[PDB]
Amino acid sequence: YTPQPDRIVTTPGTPAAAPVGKNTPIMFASVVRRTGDVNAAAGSTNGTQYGTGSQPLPVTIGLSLNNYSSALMPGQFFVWQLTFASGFMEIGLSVDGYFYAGTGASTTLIDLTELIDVRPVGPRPSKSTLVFNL
Amino acid sequence: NSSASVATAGIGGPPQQVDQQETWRTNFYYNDVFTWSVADAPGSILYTVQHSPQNNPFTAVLSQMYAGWAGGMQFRFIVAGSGVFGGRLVAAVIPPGIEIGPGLEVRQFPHVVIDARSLEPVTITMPDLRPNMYHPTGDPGLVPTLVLSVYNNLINPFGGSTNAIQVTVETRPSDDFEFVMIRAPSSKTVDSISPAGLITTPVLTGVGNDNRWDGQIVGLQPVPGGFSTCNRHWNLNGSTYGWSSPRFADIDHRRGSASYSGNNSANALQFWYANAGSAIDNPISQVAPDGFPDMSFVPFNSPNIPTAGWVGFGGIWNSNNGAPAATTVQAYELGFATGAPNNLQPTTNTSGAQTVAKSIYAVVTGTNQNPTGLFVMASGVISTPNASAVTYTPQPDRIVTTPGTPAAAPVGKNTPIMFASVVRRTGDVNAAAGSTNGTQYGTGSQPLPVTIGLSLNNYSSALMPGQFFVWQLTFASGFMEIGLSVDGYFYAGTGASTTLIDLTELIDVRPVGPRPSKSTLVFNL
Amino acid sequence: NSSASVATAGIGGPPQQVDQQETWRTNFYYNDVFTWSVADAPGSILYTVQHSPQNNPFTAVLSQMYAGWAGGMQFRFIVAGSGVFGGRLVAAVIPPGIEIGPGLEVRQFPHVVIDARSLEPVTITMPDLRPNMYHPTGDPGLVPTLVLSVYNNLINPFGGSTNAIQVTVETRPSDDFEFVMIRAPSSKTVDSISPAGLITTPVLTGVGNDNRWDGQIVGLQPVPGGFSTCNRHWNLNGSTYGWSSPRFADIDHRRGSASYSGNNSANALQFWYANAGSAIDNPISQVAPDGFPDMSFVPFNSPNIPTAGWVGFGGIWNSNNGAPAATTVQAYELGFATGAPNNLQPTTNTSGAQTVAKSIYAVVTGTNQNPTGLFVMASGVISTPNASAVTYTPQPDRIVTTPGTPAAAPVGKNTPIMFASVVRRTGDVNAAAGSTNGTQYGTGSQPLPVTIGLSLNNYSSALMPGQFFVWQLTFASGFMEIGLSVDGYFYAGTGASTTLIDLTELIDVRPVGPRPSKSTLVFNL
Amino acid sequence: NSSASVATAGIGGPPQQVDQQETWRTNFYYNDVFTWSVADAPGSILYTVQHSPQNNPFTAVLSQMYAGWAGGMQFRFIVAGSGVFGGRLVAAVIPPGIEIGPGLEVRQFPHVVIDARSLEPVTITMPDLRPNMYHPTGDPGLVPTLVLSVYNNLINPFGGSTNAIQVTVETRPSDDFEFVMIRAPSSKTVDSISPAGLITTPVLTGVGNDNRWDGQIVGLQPVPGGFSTCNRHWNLNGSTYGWSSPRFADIDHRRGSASYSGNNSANALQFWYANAGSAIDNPISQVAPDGFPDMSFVPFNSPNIPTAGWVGFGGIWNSNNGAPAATTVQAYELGFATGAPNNLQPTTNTSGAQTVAKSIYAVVTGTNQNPTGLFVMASGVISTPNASAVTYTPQPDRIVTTPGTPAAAPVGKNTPIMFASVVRRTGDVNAAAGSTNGTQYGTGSQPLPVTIGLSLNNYSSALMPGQFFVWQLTFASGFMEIGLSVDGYFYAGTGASTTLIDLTELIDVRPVGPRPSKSTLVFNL
Repeated sequence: YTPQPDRIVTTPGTPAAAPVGKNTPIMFASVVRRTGDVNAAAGSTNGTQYGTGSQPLPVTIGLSLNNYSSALMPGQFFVWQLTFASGFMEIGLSVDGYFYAGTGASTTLIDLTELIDVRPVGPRPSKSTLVFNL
Repeated sequence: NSSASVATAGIGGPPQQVDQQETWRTNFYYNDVFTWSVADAPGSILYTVQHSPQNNPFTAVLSQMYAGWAGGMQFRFIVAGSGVFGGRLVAAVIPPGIEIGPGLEVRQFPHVVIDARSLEPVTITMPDLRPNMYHPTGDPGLVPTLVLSVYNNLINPFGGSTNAIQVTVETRPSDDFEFVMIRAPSSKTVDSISPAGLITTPVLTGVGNDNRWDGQIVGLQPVPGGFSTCNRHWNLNGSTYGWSSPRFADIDHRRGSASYSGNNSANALQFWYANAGSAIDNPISQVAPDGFPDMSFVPFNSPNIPTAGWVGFGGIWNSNNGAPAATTVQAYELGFATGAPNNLQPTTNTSGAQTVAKSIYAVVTGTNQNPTGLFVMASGVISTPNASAVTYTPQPDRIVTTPGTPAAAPVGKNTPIMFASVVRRTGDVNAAAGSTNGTQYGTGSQPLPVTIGLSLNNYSSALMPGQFFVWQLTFASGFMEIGLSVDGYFYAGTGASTTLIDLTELIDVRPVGPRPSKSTLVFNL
Repeated sequence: NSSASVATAGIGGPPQQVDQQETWRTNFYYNDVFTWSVADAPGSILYTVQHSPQNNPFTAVLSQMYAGWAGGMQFRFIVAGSGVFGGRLVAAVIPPGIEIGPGLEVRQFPHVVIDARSLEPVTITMPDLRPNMYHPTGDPGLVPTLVLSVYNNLINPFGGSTNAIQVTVETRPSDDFEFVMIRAPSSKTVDSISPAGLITTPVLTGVGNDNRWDGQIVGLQPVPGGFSTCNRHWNLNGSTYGWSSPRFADIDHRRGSASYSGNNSANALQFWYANAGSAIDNPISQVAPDGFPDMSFVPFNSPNIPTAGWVGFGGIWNSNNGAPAATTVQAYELGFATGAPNNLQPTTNTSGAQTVAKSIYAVVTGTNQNPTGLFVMASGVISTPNASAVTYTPQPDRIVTTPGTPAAAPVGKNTPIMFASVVRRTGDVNAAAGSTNGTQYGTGSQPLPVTIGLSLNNYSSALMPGQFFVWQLTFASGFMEIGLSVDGYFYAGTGASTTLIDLTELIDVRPVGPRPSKSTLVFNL
Repeated sequence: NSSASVATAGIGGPPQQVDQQETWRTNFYYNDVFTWSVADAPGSILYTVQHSPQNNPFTAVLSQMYAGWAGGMQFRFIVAGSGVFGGRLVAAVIPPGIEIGPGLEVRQFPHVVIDARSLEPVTITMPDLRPNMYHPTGDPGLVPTLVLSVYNNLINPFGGSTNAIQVTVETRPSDDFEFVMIRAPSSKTVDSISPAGLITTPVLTGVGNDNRWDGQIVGLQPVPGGFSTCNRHWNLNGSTYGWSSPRFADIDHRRGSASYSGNNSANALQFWYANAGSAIDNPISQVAPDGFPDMSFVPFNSPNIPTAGWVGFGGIWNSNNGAPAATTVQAYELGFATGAPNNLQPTTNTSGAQTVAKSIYAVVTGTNQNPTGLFVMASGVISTPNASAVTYTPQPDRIVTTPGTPAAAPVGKNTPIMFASVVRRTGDVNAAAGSTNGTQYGTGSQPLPVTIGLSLNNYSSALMPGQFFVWQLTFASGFMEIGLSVDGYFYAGTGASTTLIDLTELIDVRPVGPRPSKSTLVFNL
C-alpha cells in the first residue's frame, strides 16, 4: 500500500493518530493507477494497487467549512454502523479527524464493496470498543 | 374515545347487507416461521407482510367463496430461544404510504417488543387503516404493512455454538373482520402453491427421473466449486439455453460426414462427424441435435476403450433413404470436439465445434461418405475399465454448455448440488466386473419432472431475486433442508463437504416455503 | 338482492349535495338487442354490460355537463317469443372485480330467470355497488357488471329452418341516480368521450381516408393469418413505433450515395441509398426519413419494371447547394432492403437495413456522387404490369416492422382486419387494364383521422386490455360489429374468412362501448 | 360550494389511535403574497393551490408528525393599495377532474369576486369536495384546487408611474380539518424527495464546479439563441442522453486506428481516430469513450495553434500491452469529427461521428497500427491565441449532442443559461501572454453536484413537465431568480441580454419552489 507511514510528510503541528484500548486508527484504501516497466504486460489482471487516505474529501471540506467543536467534546468518538450483506461493524470519528475501527491488532483490509448500508449510532465514549462482527 | 372498529367497518360495507357468517376466531393458527441470526444487524428486517385474508389459513379458504372483505387481523409471535439467547425485536404496524428499506426507522411506529428469552407469546393487532371502503378479495388495493425489525442484536454467550434460532408466527381474524358477496369457489384454488409441487417424496424415493442419464437417483452430491449446465435444464422464467428436449428421444442428425479408421474397409472403426452449425433437424437450437450429450470427447485407439466416455448404440443412415445401414450398426462413443478427424481435440465450447461419433468395437464394413445421417439411441452408458475406481460422470470440466448458460455458484454456507444416479458401466471385453453391485455414479442438476414443469409453466412471479424456495427432508434419522434458486439450480447447506447424501433412507419431504437466498439451509445427519 | 342498501348508499352520496332529476325520465329507452337460438349452448354468455352513464343516451348527453356520478340504473328485458318454444336465460348482477369471460358461470349468483314462454317484460334494478366512493365522469374506476347467460336450451317442436328469436333490452335511470359537480361544462374536449368519437358515420361514409395509401375506403379485409404494422400507427396508450409523421409528407433525405450500373453514363437507371436508423433530421425516430414506405423493396433487372412495388416521383437533390438535378427526375421504386449497393436482398427487419431507391425507367444522364440527397413526393403509386395483378398490396409478408411493435393475431372467432381502398397503378410504358381504374386494392391498418386523433388526445386507462371497444355498422340490409384493441388494431368477427366486406350500402355507425375480446363480434350481412 | 362534507370528515376509526389534537387553528397566519400589475391580462391566473396541509406553517411541520389528513382549510386575502384603483379579481374553488392551463375558464366556474378597493379582508373557506377517504402524505388522490384569476385589469388613473400592488394570503385550518395515522415522528415517502436540495449556496460560492471542465464557477452566462447539451448532463427522470458517467476520469478507447503526418518516423504529429459505436469498456453508451469532450474538433496545420480547441495530455495504447507507449505521449487536441484521415469536418451530432485526436506538438517516435487505443486524462485545457479572453468556450455551435437529446431554447421571456467557470489557457509554447495565467471562460450546463444528485435520485414525481423548480439568488447589488427544468437545463428571466452575471458577489441562494415555465423569473440587478 502506498504511501507507507514512514513515507508520509507532515508539518510539526500535526496531531498523531494512536490506539485507544481495542480501537485502532484506520486509513481508507483506494484504487490508484500504477505504471511499471516501459512496454511490457502488467502481470496483474485487474491492475491492482492500494493507494491510501485518512479522511474522505466531502467530510474534509465540511469540517473546514463548518466548525463542530461543540458537537464532540474530548473522550468521545462519533459512531456509525456498517451493515454488510453478511455481518456488521461500527466506525468512529475522533476530535482530531482521524477514523477508528474495533479491529485491534489486525492488518487485514475490510472490503466495502459488500456494504448494504451505514446509519449513525450517535456519539459514544472513546474508550468503548467498536463492534466487529464479519 | 376513538370510533369503534366494527362501526367504521359498517360504514365501509354499504352496497352489501348479508353480513358475517362466523362465531369462531379466538384460537391462534400457524402462519409461518422465520430465522434470527447472530449476523442480523440492529435495524434489520427479518419479516414483513401486507394485510390480506391470506394472512390466516381459515380466511384463506373462506376467501375463495367471497368477492369482498374488511376488518383487522391479529398477529402472534412466539420465540424458540433457549433461556440463554439474548436480543430483542420490534413489531410495527406501518400505515399505508411509507416506503420500506433500510432508511425506515421501525421504532417510531405503533409497536411492541419481543425479547428472545420470552416464555409467553407476544401479540400485535393489524386493523383496517382505510375503513372508508370494503376491500375486494381478488384485488385488495391499499393495505397496511406489518414489519418486524431487530431492536437489539442477538446475544449468544458461546458455551457451544448456535448462530441461528427461529421465531414462529401465528395469526387470527379480528372480531370486526367480515366477508361479503359470494362468487365461484373454483377460481382461486385450495391446492398447495405452484413451486411446492415440483418437489414431493416419489421423485426422489424411486421411479428414476434425472435430467441427463435418466437413471435412479440414489443421492445428492454437493459441488464446492460450482458448475454450469443447460441441456434439459430449465429456470423459473421458463427459458432454456440447451439443445435437447425434455421428452427423451432418439438421436437423429441428417447431414454429417462419415469415414473410417483402420486403413481397411472391413473389421474397422467407423468415424462420423459434423459441424455444430450443421444441426438443422432440431427445432429447439441449431447447434447440436436433440438428445446429443453435453459431454466432451475422450479419444482412443484400438484395443483401448475410452475412459469416462458416453457410449450409445446405432449406425449410419444415407441422406435420402428410408432405412439405416445394418453392417455399420455397432456401439459408438458420442461427443464434442474440434479439428476432426485429423487434429481432433476435446472442447466444451460449441462455437465452431464438431459433434463426433467413433466406434468402440469394429463395424463389419466401413464407409466414407458426405453428407450422411447418424441414428443412435436416446441415452448413454459410461465406458470405463473393470474394477477401476468410480469418479462421478461427467466431471464439471467435461460438461458442455451454450454461451447463454447461467452459472451455479455458492451463497454463504449454501452450495450448489447435483443429483447422483446409478448408470450402466462397461469395461474390458469379456472379464469379471470387479464390483459386486456394479457401482457407478452418473450425475444431473435437475430432476426431469421438475424440468418439464418449469418449461410448461412460467414461475417468475413465484420466486423473486434474493430467495430460494425451500423443502425439508426428514430421514429415518436426521433431517436436512434443500433450496431451489431462480436460475433452476438446487442448493444444500453442506458447505465445503464433497460427501454424497444417501436418499435411500428418506422417510419424507415437505415444503418449508420460500426463504431468503442468504440464509443457510439446515443439515443435521 | 342488495335492495336494502338504499339507506346506506345515502351516507356516501350526500356530502356532494345535489338535486334529483325525475320528471324527464318517465319512460325507458332502447339500449341493445341480442339473438337467442337452438344452437346457443347452456353456460354460454350472450350479453354483458358495465354500469356507466353511457347506457341511457340522454344520461350520456347530461354526463357532459357534470364531473361526477352515482346511483343505480334500471334494466328492462322483452323476449320476442311465439309461445311454442321452451328454454330460459339467467340474469345476475355480478360484484366489482370479478373477471368476465366464457369461464364465468351464473351458477352461485343471485339471479332472475328470463323465460322463453314469457310475454311480459321483466325489469331488474342494477344498484350502485360502489356508493361510498362517488365516481368521476372522466376517470370512473372499477364498477359492477350485468350478465345474461343461457340456463336452458331453446327448443322448437317442429322442423324447418326456424331456430332463433330475439331478446331486446331498454334502460331507465333509477330514483337513486345522480349527477354532481356541474362546474363549467365549458371547455373540456373529452367530456364527450375520447374513444367513442374515433369512428363516425360521415367518416366511414366518404370523409375518411386510409393511413398508408391515402385512398377512399371501399371495404374491410379480414386477415385470418394475422398481421403486424408499425409506421403511421398510434394507439390507446399514445405510443408508437414508426418513423413517419401522423399525416402524409414528402421525402427529403440529405445524406445518401448515388450510383448507376451499366456500360454508359446516359440512358441508365439511377440508384440511391442511405442506411436505416440514420435519419437525424426526423423528429419522430431515426429509422428512416419522413414519408418513407414501410414495405420491403422489390428487386428487378433492367429493362424490366418491379411488380407490387412502391413507386414515387422525384430526383437527386444536391446536399451542398440545397438544390435538385433535373436530369435525374424520374419515377423511382423506394423500399427497405438489405445488401446495398449491389447484393440487394429483401427484409422485414429495419435494423441493419438500407433505405433504397432505384429508377423504374431510364434517366437521360445519371450521377455518381457521395454524398447526395434524394427528394421525392408524399403520394405513392402501386407498380403493376398490364391488367390482372396481385389481390391486395401490401401483403402482410411485405410489411416492415421495428422492435417494440406487437402483432395482431385472431382471438376465438374475432379476426384482425385491414382497411381496403382503390389506389392508382402505373406500370410498363403504354400499358392498360381490363377496367378503366384497372381495379387495384391498397390496404391500410387504420383510417387516417383515427391515426391523427389517437395522436392528438389521451386515451390511457379507458379501454381494458381484455376488452375491445365496439362499434356497430348498420347497412340498408343487415348489420355487423367492428372492434378496436388497446394496441390500435381493428378486428371483425368473420373467423377464418379472407373475403372483402363492401362498405357501399352503409347507413350508420353507433358506439356499443367495451366488450370482452373473446366475445365474437356479430356478422349479418 | 359544499358544506355537508364536514360529516364525512367526521368519520373515524383505527387511523385515529389514541389522543388526537386539535392543534392551533384559531387565527390566520401568513402563507404567501402575490403581485398584481396594470400589465396583467383578463383571464390570467395570479395564484393557484391544491388542497393540502402544507398551506400553513404549523400544519406543514405537523405533516411529518401525522401520516394522514382530512377536512377543510380557510384562506383569507387582503388587498392593499388604494380605494382609487380600479380592477377586479376572481377567487374560485374548483373540483377535481381537471387539467389546468390555457383552457381552464376560471370566470365560468361558481366563484366570488375580489375588488381592488376593498379595505377589509375577504375570506373563503375551502372544503373537501372528495371527503370519503383519508389522504395519506403519499398520494392524496385527486383533490380540489383553489385558483385566483384577474377578471378585469388593474387601473391607476394617475398613469404608469405606479403600476403594481400586492395581495396577501393567510390561512387557518377549519373545524372539520383533522389528522389521523399519527404513528410517531420520522421522515417518510415523496415528502423527502424534492429537486430543492441539489442547488445551495456553498456549491456556488466555492465548493462546486462545472460538468464539462471541472473549473470554479465564477458566473452565470445567458444563452438567447439556445443550446443543446448531453455529455455528463442529467435530467429529473434520472437518466442521461450522454456517454459520460458523472465524475472526471481517464478517456480509454481500445479500438481506433493510429498514424502520423510529416513523412518521418520521429518528430512527427500523431493522429488517432475511431468511428462512434466501438466504446467496448463503457457501460453508459458505446457511442464514445466516457470522459471524451462534447465538442467538434478544431482544424490546425503545423506549427499553427488551434483557436479555442480542447487539449488533453496522453498517448497511444495497444490492447495486448499493459501500459501505453511513452514515445507517443504528448498533448492532443480532441474532438468529434467526420471524414478521417484527411477530409476532416466537424460534427455536431454523435450519429455517424468519429472521435478524433491529433498531437499539438511533435511526438518522439510515432506509431502506425490498427486497431489500437487512445489513453487521455480526465479534464482538458484550452488551446487559444496568446492574450485571447473573448466571451466563452464552447459557443452553442461547438457543442456536440446525440439525436435523443432535447434542446434548450427560450420559454417566454425566460432564456437558458450556462454556468461559467475559470479554465487553464495556453498561447502555444514560450512567448508572452496577456497575464500570468490568462482569462478564460469555460462553460457547462450544470454544477457537477446537481448532476450527481439527478443520477442519485429520481425526481419525476417531484417536478412536473410544465414547471420549473425555482431558487432565488441574492448578490451584493441586485437579485435574480434562476430555474431548473425537468429536462436538466437551467433558465433565467434575462431575455436577450448576453451580459456575464457575477457569482463572486453572491451573498445567497434559497428555494422559491415549483413555478410554471412560461411565467418569468425575476431579474433586478
